[PDB]
Formats: sequence, structure tokens, C-alpha cells
Amino acid sequence: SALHWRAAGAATVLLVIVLLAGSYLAVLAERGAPGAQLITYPRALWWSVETATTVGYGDLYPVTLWGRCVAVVVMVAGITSFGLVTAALATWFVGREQERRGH
Amino acid sequence: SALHWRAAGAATVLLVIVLLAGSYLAVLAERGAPGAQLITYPRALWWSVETATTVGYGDLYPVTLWGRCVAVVVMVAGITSFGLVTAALATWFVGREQERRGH
Amino acid sequence: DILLTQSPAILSVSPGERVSFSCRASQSIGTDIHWYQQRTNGSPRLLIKYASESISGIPSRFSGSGSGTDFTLSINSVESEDIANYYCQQSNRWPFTFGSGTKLEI
Amino acid sequence: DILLTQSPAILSVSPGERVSFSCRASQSIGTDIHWYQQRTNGSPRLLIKYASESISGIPSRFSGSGSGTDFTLSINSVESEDIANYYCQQSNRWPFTFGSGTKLEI
Amino acid sequence: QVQLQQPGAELVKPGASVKLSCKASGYTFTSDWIHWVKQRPGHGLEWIGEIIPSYGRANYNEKIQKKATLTADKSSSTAFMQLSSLTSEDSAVYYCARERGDGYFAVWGAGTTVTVSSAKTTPPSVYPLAPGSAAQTNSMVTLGCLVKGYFPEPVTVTWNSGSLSSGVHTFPAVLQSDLYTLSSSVTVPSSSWPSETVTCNVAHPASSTKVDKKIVPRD
Ligand SMILES: [Tl+]
Ligand SMILES: [Tl+]
Ligand SMILES: [Tl+]
Repeated sequence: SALHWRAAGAATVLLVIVLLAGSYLAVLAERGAPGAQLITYPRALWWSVETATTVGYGDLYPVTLWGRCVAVVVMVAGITSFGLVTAALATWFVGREQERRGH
Repeated sequence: SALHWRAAGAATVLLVIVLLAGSYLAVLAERGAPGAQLITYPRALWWSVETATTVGYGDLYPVTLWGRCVAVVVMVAGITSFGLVTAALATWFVGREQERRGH
Repeated sequence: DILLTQSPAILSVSPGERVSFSCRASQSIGTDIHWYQQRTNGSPRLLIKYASESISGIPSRFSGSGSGTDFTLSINSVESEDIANYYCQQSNRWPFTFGSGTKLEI
Repeated sequence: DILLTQSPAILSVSPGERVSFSCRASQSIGTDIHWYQQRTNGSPRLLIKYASESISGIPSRFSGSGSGTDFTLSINSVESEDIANYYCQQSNRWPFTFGSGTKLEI
Repeated sequence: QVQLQQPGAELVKPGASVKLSCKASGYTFTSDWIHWVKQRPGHGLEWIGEIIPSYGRANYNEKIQKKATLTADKSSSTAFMQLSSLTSEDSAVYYCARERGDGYFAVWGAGTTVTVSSAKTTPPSVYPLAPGSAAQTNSMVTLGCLVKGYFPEPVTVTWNSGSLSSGVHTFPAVLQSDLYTLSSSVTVPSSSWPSETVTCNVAHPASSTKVDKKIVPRD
């Protein structure tokens, strides 16, 4: 349909891809760092969701420079995707409100 | 009244339902997992609010696959509901600003 | 799993004195510690829930205090009716667990 | 790095009895503790993963319990086939580590 | 008013199995969990498992040999604990309690004492115990009754259908050649006897055989 609604899905399909690639690179980067906990895929994937939503529970986090890096890409894509739906939900509501004014 | 204002309430009535169902499924899923803490309804309900707002204090969180799952549904409905009011607040402000331009 | 320790096993005291039972958690469990009384040929009876909160129907001489990994159930002036075994239980993390229990003797 | 302790080193028992091996982590590692069996001139064999979860192909007499820093592998009624060395391993934090292992003797 | 009800006893042969029950009444919820607690003679409490009648899910104490299966019946509000392949180790009082999903056990059942042996049931024999004609009495008097020759435990003893609690003792049973024996004593003011009857009620659940015996003077 429209741009706003397209981007939303795109951000969704992109968020998932980033979640998957993120959890994978997360483990790749953290293993080798003594005391690191973000080192197995299943929980790394969970950590990923935790990060994209900024729900921060502090149960798992990167302790390496590259992990931190991977983390920043995930927070950004997370905050952006979720901020891209909010913006799409605003357009949807703005256009409908326009219709309810014979404008 | 309008869509944006309707959805807000809807998201509110839906958020509450998800909060309640979430805390209930949370306990159902976490009990049986040694070391789990999200295992009694009152605090599970609190954990739920904590999650829907992404305020993350890390005092309680799921440690099971189904818990994590329940958690993701709550974060999403939380972030979406709260992102649905922000978008409704934008429409409200956009339409009023339109009135203040004789547009 | 959380280990709950009750020392001593037995505990004496003179009629009417003040007595305190101790229950140490193997790790911080907040105030999620509960107390039960069990008399000869009896079922456990809730005395204190969440460390401090008293129960309805329980004498006012029973009190409980603590937080973290150390909790104590006290009795102001023990009566004979108080002779029994006392257990602690946690509920902070799964599975719930019980202390070895302490026996009161007057 | 996480130190895993297996006491005792050797462990006796009478045929058919219930036996429990202990593995204490030097710090809380959740349930990320796994168990291996190793017979004379054999390779390690996974018996239990993540503390409780049993493996396919493993006798049902083998069970494991624990969380935090204390875990135990049990065997309901040991058979002779069970005579071997048992190791624990963690995976909670890098690098993975192994217990000193415990030897069963009937 | 008695929230959980369990059968007082259950005799089981080695290797056999048994299904214990816990019927509840009072405030019923969807959040309610029914817990089972095992207690061996001379031992403390031990958590066996839990079950959420609603969803019908159950969890077990992974520390001990799994010997139970929990189920429930939304209809009759009855929870069931299936114990299978019992042995001597499995003999004990099994309590069931109700937890409102908030961590503590508000109400407990009276517990069902499960004894495991190939032996056979035997109701008790209740013989009265009145003083002898040559026994003086103070302001008080002591009567009692002998419950001998029964299996398995327990036997509940009450004085005057319960109306008499002050001055009662019931000595722990004793075994010998697969048969228990015990005595209970009662004490009342001398004046009150036999002017006001004193009867010992003796119930033996394992065989469902409650019985009475008055304590009259010796003819
Ligand atoms: Tl946040
Ligand atoms: Tl945190
Ligand atoms: Tl936000």
C-alpha cells in the first residue's frame, strides 16, 4: 500500500534479520572473552530481542568491543523499527482524521 | 470519537488484558524451572508492568523458552500500546494546529 | 536449589521466656520466607508469611523478622501450647523448599 | 574462570542402591551444567544436559538436579554398566570448564 | 471449615501402587495450586510436587526419585497423586495443601498415612481400663483404654466423641510381629465418675472401623 505501511513491514523483516544476525555475531564476538555470558545462540537470540526493545533486564550483555558494537546496531535497528511503526501509526491516524473533516 | 482516540483506549484495554494474561502465563511457564523467580502472581503482575514499559530493573525476568515468549508478547503490546498513544497524541496536535491556520 | 538451615535442631527455654528460632537461606531470598507450626500428630499451621506478616487466628506473641538470608521467628513468653516443631519455607525461587525444622521444649 | 568441584573423587555403593554425585560451581551458573560418563578406554558420553534435561538413548535411572552453584547427578539402583568416571561441565561463562570428575564403584 | 480432605490411610504391598486423593472446598480459584508434601516418621517435610488444577499442569521435585504423577478433576475439585512401585522408603504421611499462587501454604489436609508392606489389615481390639477395686483416688481419677492388635497405622482416639480433651494422652503405638498396640488415658474429677459416663471412641481408617467402649466400674 503506502510508504509508511511498507516501511513498517520492511523494518519488521529487517528487525528479524538483524535479530538473527545479531545473536550470531554476538556469540562469535563474545566467545574468547573470559567471564562472558552472551555465548550460546538460543539465549543470545533472547538477549537480542531484549536489546531491540530496550527492555533491559541485565541478565545478559556484551563485554567485548565487537559485542558492544553488535549491540549498538541492534538497539538502533530496534529503536528505529519500533519508532517506524509509531510513525506509521501516526500517519494512519492523521489521514483518517483528515477524512473525518471532509478535508 | 476518532480512530486514533479509539485505538488508544483499545490499546489500553488490550494492554491490561495482556498484563493480566501475561502474568498468569508467566507463572505457569516459569514454575518447574530451577532457580526461576517469576513464579508467584502478584510479583509476576508487577514484572508484567515493568516489561510493558521497558523500565527494566532486572529484579525479575523469565528464564524459560515459554516465559521469554510470553515476555516478548508483553514487550510488543507494551511498546505498541504506548507507541499508539504517542501517535494519537500527534494526530490530536496535528488537527488542532490545522484549525489554528484556518486550514 | 535453595537450602534453608535451622539451627539449633532442639531449643529449650523456661516458661514465659522469649524464644527465637533461626532460619538461614543459602542465598538472598528477600522476605519470601514463611513459617509453620506442627504439633504431635498434627498438620503444619501457617504462623507467619513473608517473614513479618502475621496471620489471622494466630496468637499475638508470635512474630517474625528478617530479610535476605537470615530470618527469625520469635515467641514472647512461650506457653505450653507452643511446644511443637517449627519449619521455614521459601518461595523465592523454584522449587519451594523447607528447613530441617526446629523443636521447642519448655 | 569458573571452577567446578566434584567431591568425593571416588564413590562406593551396593548394587541396586541410589547414588548421587555432587558438582559445586565457584559461582552461580544457573542450570548451565552438563554431565558426561566415561568408561575405561572410552570417550565421554552425554548423560544430562542443562542440569535436568535427559538425553535420548540414556537409561531412565539417570537423573540430574540443581541450580545456581550446586548440582547432583543421581542413579536409581546402580548397575555394573554404570561403573565409570563422571564429569560435569558448565557453559555459563567462557571458557567452558570441567569438574575433576568422580569415579563410581560398586 | 476443613478445606482439604484426604483419606486417613492407605496400605500398599511392595512394588504396588496407590492413588491418593485431596478434595477441596471453600474459595476456589483458577490461580490455585495444590501441593503435595511427604513426611517420613521422625522426619521433616519434603516437597513432592505441585499442580495447577485449571491449566492442569504439574511440576515435581527434581531432587528425589520421581514416584508421583499429579492430576485433578475440575468438576469434583479433587486433586490426585498417583504413587507407583512403592517400597519401605515410600511409607509416610502425605499432606496436600493449597497455595494461592503467592508462595505460602494457607491450608493443609490431615494427611494420608501410607504404609507399605505385604502384611494384612487388622482392625483393633478395644479393651477398657477401669481402676481396680483396691485403688484409692484423689480429687481426680484416671481411666483409659487399650487399643491392641491392629495394622497398619494409624488409629485415632477421642474421649466422649471429642467433648473431653482435658486430661487425655495417647501413647505412640508399638509394633511386634506385624501388629500395633497402644493405650490412651483420660483424667477427670473423681466426683464426675461414673455419675457422668466416659467413653473412648476409637477409629481405625485403614479398615474403616470406628468403635466405642464405655468405661464403667469393674463389676
Ligand atoms: Tl527502555
Ligand atoms: Tl537492569
Ligand atoms: Tl520509546
